[PDB]
Amino acid sequence: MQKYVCNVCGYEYDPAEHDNVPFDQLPDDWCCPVCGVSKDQFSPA
Ligand SMILES: [Fe+3]
Repeated sequence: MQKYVCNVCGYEYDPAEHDNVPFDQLPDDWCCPVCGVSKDQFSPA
């Protein structure tokens, strides 16, 4: 499943590590757990 990386801090969201919850299901108020930016500052990776 499509992984995304934080442009600012390099954190990588891998659905497989979160019970197969895809990036597109995360809430509008979700932010990077390392640096706090919103989903719009992530890139497919
Ligand atoms: Fe980040």
